[PDB]
Amino acid sequence: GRGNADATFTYRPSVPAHRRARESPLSSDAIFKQSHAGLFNLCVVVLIAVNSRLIIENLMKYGWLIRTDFWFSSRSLRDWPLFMCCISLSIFPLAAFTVEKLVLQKYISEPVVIFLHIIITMTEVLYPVYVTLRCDSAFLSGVTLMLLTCIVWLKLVSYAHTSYDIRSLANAADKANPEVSYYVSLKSLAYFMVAPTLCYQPSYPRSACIRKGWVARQFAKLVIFTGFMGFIIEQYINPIVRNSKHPLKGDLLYAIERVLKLSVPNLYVWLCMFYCFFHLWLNILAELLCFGDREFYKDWWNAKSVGDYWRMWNMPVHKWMVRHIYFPCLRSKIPKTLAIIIAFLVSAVFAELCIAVPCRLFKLWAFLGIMFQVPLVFITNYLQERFGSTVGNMIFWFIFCIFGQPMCVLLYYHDLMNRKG
Amino acid sequence: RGNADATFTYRPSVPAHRRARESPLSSDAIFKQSHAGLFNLCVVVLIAVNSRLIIENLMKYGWLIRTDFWFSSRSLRDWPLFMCCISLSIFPLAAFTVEKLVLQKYISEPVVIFLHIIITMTEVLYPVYVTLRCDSAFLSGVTLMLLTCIVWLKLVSYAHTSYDIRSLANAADKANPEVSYYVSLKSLAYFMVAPTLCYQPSYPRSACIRKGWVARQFAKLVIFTGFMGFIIEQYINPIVRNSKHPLKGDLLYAIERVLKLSVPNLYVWLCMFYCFFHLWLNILAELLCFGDREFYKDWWNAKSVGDYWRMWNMPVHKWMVRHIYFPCLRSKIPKTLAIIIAFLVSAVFAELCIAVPCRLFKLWAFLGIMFQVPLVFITNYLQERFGSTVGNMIFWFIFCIFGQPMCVLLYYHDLMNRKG
Ligand SMILES: CCCCCCCC/C=C\CCCCCCCC(=O)SCCNC(=O)CCNC(=O)[C@H](O)C(C)(C)COP(=O)(O)OP(=O)(O)OC[C@H]1O[C@@H](n2cnc3c(N)ncnc32)[C@H](O)[C@@H]1OP(=O)(O)O
Ligand SMILES: CCCCCCCC/C=C\CCCCCCCC(=O)OCC(COC(=O)CCCCCCC/C=C\CCCCCCCC)OC(=O)CCCCCCC/C=C\CCCCCCCC
Ligand SMILES: CC(C)(COP(=O)(O)OP(=O)(O)OC[C@H]1O[C@@H](n2cnc3c(N)ncnc32)[C@H](O)[C@@H]1OP(=O)(O)O)[C@@H](O)C(=O)NCCC(=O)NCCS
Ligand SMILES: CCCCCCCC/C=C\CCCCCCCC(=O)OC[C@H](CO)OC(=O)CCCCCCC/C=C\CCCCCCCC
Ligand SMILES: CCCCCCCC/C=C\CCCCCCCC(=O)OC[C@H](CO)OC(=O)CCCCCCC/C=C\CCCCCCCC
Ligand SMILES: CCCCCCCC/C=C\CCCCCCCC(=O)OC[C@H](CO)OC(=O)CCCCCCC/C=C\CCCCCCCC
Ligand SMILES: CCCCCCCC/C=C\CCCCCCCC(=O)OC[C@H](CO)OC(=O)CCCCCCC/C=C\CCCCCCCC
Ligand SMILES: CCCCCCCCCCCCCCCC(=O)OC[C@H](COP(=O)(O)O)OC(=O)CCCCCCCCCCCCCCC
Ligand SMILES: CCCCCCCCCCCCCCCC(=O)OC[C@H](COP(=O)(O)O)OC(=O)CCCCCCCCCCCCCCC
Ligand SMILES: CCCCCCCC/C=C\CCCCCCCC(=O)O
Ligand SMILES: CCCCCCCC/C=C\CCCCCCCC(=O)O
Ligand SMILES: CCCCCCCC/C=C\CCCCCCCC(=O)O
Ligand SMILES: CCCCCCCC/C=C\CCCCCCCC(=O)O
Ligand SMILES: CCCCCCCC/C=C\CCCCCCCC(=O)O
Ligand SMILES: CCCCCCCC/C=C\CCCCCCCC(=O)O
Ligand SMILES: CCCCCCCC/C=C\CCCCCCCC(=O)O
Ligand SMILES: CCCCCCCC/C=C\CCCCCCCC(=O)O
Ligand SMILES: CCCCCCCC/C=C\CCCCCCCC(=O)O
Repeated sequence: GRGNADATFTYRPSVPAHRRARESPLSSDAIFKQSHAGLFNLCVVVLIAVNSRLIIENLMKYGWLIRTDFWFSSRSLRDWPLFMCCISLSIFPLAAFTVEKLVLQKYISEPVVIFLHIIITMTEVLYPVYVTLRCDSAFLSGVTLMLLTCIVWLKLVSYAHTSYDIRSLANAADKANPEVSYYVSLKSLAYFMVAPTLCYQPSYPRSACIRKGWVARQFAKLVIFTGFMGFIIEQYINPIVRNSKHPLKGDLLYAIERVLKLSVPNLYVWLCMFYCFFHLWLNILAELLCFGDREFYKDWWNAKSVGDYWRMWNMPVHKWMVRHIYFPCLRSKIPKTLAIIIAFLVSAVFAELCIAVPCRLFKLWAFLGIMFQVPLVFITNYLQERFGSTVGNMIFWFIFCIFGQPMCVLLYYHDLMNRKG
Repeated sequence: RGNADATFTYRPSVPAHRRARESPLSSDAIFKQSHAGLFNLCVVVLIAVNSRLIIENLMKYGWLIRTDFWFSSRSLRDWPLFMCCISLSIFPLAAFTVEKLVLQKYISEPVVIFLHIIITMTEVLYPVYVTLRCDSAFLSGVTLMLLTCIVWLKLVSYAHTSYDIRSLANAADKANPEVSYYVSLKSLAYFMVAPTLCYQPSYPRSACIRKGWVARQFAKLVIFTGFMGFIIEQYINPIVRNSKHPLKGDLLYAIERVLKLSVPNLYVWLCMFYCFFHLWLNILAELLCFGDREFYKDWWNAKSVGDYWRMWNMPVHKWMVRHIYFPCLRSKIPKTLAIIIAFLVSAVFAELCIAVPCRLFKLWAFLGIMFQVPLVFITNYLQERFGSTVGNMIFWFIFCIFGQPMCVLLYYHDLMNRKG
């Protein structure tokens, strides 16, 4: 035919076929200086075949498990006592604003301000916890209420500390510009409480305008990916978790097989959760509010260790811990390792709150898992220095996406089922 | 930052937002740097999936390895076949006798083609009758039929190359070399055991024989052959035993069985290539001091099916180019019919190798080799349309996930259907 090789002018069989002594491939170091694209294309083809076999085997065993009443039903008893609390979480920054105005005119002293701030933040933590504990609602409503409570707590602590620092620099060094209009101050606080950031500033860099078609397109992608995530949770995660036993009570091999079976759709749900929250929703929120800065994350998938992942997975939380926990501890002559223990302790307490308060279980799995990250940072740093970056990134994937999250899902689900009966 | 080290402390009055930036996935300037974490994620998911398959098979079945699966009461199969493998040696000596009988001007030139036809058909038909008469295992008859194909390719190559040298020497009318009978017999004897299919009076030679190198390659050959036996016994056998015919049951069940079987089948095929085409041929070339050792190329980077067929097996490719392609081109046969002739020879010999030990007459392997001609024409077009990556992926999907497990299931269930 056409031919993608040497020309077709005939040489006779009396002409020899062997004239030079060569050497076979994979028997010399010259094979390493060549691109082997097919060896990764083979892995991609094997992955597609494996996932296709899993889909066909799950469909043959179970069938269509999708129901119209699984996610959103007519049980609206969960809605009204907690969503009202969601609106009732907006009275705590205004109270804080009143305290700040009380120190702006010379009416009260500084320790009274710190004591009042502790009262407002503590009441803000304790009241939704009591509301969620007294009622009986779904998991999702409680998770949403706890996440909003944690975000409002971080904003209040950041606003109070940054306002004290601005007041302390404006009173000590040089006194200028006294008594700025209450409406501009209320507008800045109200703008900060809805913006996609956790650090308070009086003003922020802005963008051009609102692109309505862009916001509509990102919203359409967000609803499609959320529906895809719900389908993967209902059709694939639910059979595996119903058909298991407790991992700490039973055979070891059976528990390892259940964790390895749960590892793949959990990883898919994790990537979809990151793309839905940290990319789509924050950009839609920034576009509506004309928020200029949009560095909400970095390339965390190229992490060379556990500490690399914790440095680049979440930009607002990392900037909040650097500004409000790490640097005040460093200024007070405390060592570095104590600062990493205090920061991970704050993270472990709030993660334990968000997971355990809807579940109504005092099992400290999530607390121990966040608190175990402190020796893991040093161990993966030593391993990455000794062995390289590829082996460090593989150790990070094995620890995070293969072992930890399915084990947490199985422990919390089975503890909840043992609580109910 | 990088490892563990602090930074001086700033203050919260300093703003943390001073520039208006965009997200990493909001721009097309994201592929400039290396995203090595995705490749590592694919490797980690593959290792986890393989470990789950090993643990699930071990929990379901247990240890299935037996001490008498391969070598147990083999004297009924070893005595007639291995003797027939020694009996194949008289077929070069006949052809050599015919060459000497035309070299001394005792018989004419049309008689030698007829005599070569009698020698080649007798050499093919005698092991077929010996394999079909006395009952034996599959692995003892596969070896005999593969030596029946290799000795037929060497005899056809020797006859054609000898005729071409004689036809060249006839038109010159001068003969200064005078090769003795011992030297010609030594050349033919060296050709029959060398790792090549193309006849030459002499070849480039190697320096010497390295004993430690031969011992190391032989040790690797024993370890990898044992690994192949363990994969076939422990994993391929329970999948193949608990299944049905692919055109008898439900379609979803058949697709699930082929996709289940396709993962250890790939390991057996790559291990088979590494054991034969790399280890054994180099050991044979080292013991025989054979210089040329390019027995293959990098076929795993092929962008189409025709690319794979061009670089999977160097002796068979040189034999098809020298003995089937260029004589067809010299005789004004069209270029699209020589491909059909070459694939026809390969399909007949492949169908013979799978069907004579199995004792079945079903053309699964024959039609599979003969379907590669429209596959070559389609994949060249898809390669030109969509690129080398898509072409290589189509090659991997067609060969490793669909063709070979379906062929294994069809031949097994047809064999079990015959035996009852
Ligand atoms: C719609 C799809 C649906 C799904 C799919 C359904 C069907 C699936 C079916 C099945 C899947 C599985 C398939 C098998 C898997 C296992 C394989 C094994 O390893 S098992 C061992 C058994 N195999 C054998 O017994 C064969 C042995 N035969 C050969 O290896 C030969 O080499 C053969 C017949 C393949 C001939 O091919 P050449 O490439 O070696 O040689 P030439 O035909 O002479 O030339 C081809 C090309 O060579 C170049 N060429 C031409 N002249 C050249 C020259 N002088 N020098 C170099 N190259 C030259 C040109 O590119 C030419 O192109 P131009 O085909 O005409 O388009
Ligand atoms: C809601 C409204 C909020 C607005 C608030 C106002 C301003 C915002 C303010 C400030 C900026 C915010 C940033 C600050 C903090 C936030 C980040 C945060 O806190 O969490 C984020 C995320 C994280 O979840 C994870 O699990 C990942 C954790 C990482 C892995 C950890 C585990 C592994 C560890 C160890 C391994 C174990 C090894 C041990 C030993 C081994 C042996 C050695 O959770 C979600 O929220 C995702 C939810 C899922 C997606 C739902 C849909 C998403 C779309 C929309 C929702 C709204 C749509 C409205 C549409 C209306 C019309 C329809
Ligand atoms: C706590 C968190 C900030 C991680 O950071 P951390 O290591 O604990 O503490 P810091 O942010 O103060 O320091 C991070 C690193 O940056 C380094 N660093 C120091 N100064 C820095 C600076 N100016 N900028 C950036 N990094 C800096 C630190 O040395 C540290 O490396 P180290 O850990 O070896 O000390 C945060 O990303 C986190 O872990 N959150 C968890 C939230 C969570 O678990 N929620 C539930 C999930 S389901
Ligand atoms: C990333 C790699 C995988 C991507 C490839 C996905 C395609 C592979 C193929 C095939 C499925 C083949 C079966 C076709 C469906 C009809 C079978 C039938 O006639 O039976 C009747 C029965 C009666 O009920 O069913 C139905 O009507 C059909 C309902 C089921 C459709 C589900 C399709 C969703 C597929 C993929 C989702 C993507 C996420 C992957 C998650 C993987 C987790 C393990
Ligand atoms: C650390 C990185 C590797 C990541 C792979 C995931 C490993 C998960 C599994 C298992 C460890 C199992 C060994 C613990 C033994 C104690 C359990 C017990 O008490 O009972 C023993 C039981 C008798 O009842 O069984 C046995 O005696 C031996 C069990 C053998 C199973 C080993 C298979 C899984 C481990 C590794 C596979 C790695 C190869 C993958 C290569 C793929 C390349 C693409
Ligand atoms: C005894 C007198 C008779 C006359 C002389 C006999 C010698 C004739 C032959 C041969 C030397 C071979 C030279 C030709 C090179 C081209 C080979 C070829 O073109 O054939 C390719 C083949 C079929 O197409 O491709 C395959 O896939 C084969 C897959 C087999 C993999 C099985 C793993 C074990 C590998 C090798 C056997 C172990 C060595 C023996 C050691 C044990 C000693 C008792
Ligand atoms: C002169 C000597 C010749 C040497 C020839 C052979 C050398 C290499 C050989 C063989 C295979 C051995 C590898 C396994 C190690 C022995 C296991 C053992 O100690 O004895 C079994 C014991 C009772 O005796 O207990 C058990 O059964 C539990 C252990 C089973 C472990 C299986 C590990 C499989 C590893 C990789 C397979 C990768 C393929 C995955 C494909 C999945 C597709 C479905
Ligand atoms: C009991 C928990 C309290 C939670 C927080 C309460 C509200 C905080 C509001 C702060 C407002 C400014 C106050 C005065 C600032 C000052 O004098 O000056 C600023 C100082 C540090 O002074 P320097 O900057 O001079 O070193 O800030 C701090 O000491 C803390 C800053 C805010 C971060 C609080 C984080 C809370 C969680 C702590 C770890 C976990 C709990 C540990 C105990 C069990
Ligand atoms: C149109 C249909 C053609 C046949 C199709 C089926 C072919 C099956 C495979 C066998 C033939 C392979 C090629 C052999 C010929 C060649 O290389 O070459 C055939 C040659 C080529 O001559 P040129 O080089 O001058 O073109 O034709 C000749 O007349 C020269 C004399 C050759 C004498 C020795 C031939 C080989 C002897 C042993 C095998 C005999 C035939 C067995 C047939 C079953
Ligand atoms: C079904 C009870 C809750 C199960 C645990 C859920 C834990 C939170 C994780 C993901 C839930 C949010 C993403 C999926 C929502 C899909 C909604 C929908 O498809 O309509
Ligand atoms: C409403 C009736 C059914 C209730 C049980 C629903 C299933 C609960 C089981 C598992 C939920 C898993 C939630 C998502 C896990 C991934 C989270 C992550 O990766 O961070
Ligand atoms: C023999 C050892 C048994 C170990 C039992 C406990 C295993 C670890 C359980 C949970 C680890 C933490 C889970 C992931 C981090 C916390 C939860 C989260 O934020 O998603
Ligand atoms: C009202 C209860 C109905 C039944 C339970 C439905 C809720 C599912 C609850 C817990 C499952 C998941 C908890 C563990 C989450 C860990 C997140 C992660 O994987 O990182
Ligand atoms: C069709 C395949 C071609 C032939 C390949 C098989 C060769 C068989 C020879 C030896 C296999 C021995 C199997 C050893 C199993 C593992 C033993 C062990 O683990 O102790
Ligand atoms: C029936 C006797 C006992 C069972 C013996 C084994 C049965 C399995 C049958 C066929 C599987 C052959 C596996 C290897 C074939 C080559 C794979 C390949 O070409 O890629
Ligand atoms: C010692 C050799 C072992 C070989 C094991 C092979 C397993 C598969 C069995 C039969 C497939 C035969 C394929 C024949 C290919 C072409 C033969 C040829 O033309 O030389
Ligand atoms: C899409 C369904 C198509 C069904 C087709 C059924 C026909 C099966 C024919 C060929 C299958 C594979 C045979 C080729 C592999 C050859 C192996 C070898 O040469 O040794
Ligand atoms: C008494 C002996 C009974 C039979 C022994 C075991 C036979 C296994 C043989 C045949 C099944 C097919 C083998 C592989 C052929 C297809 C090769 C391929 O597709 O590449």
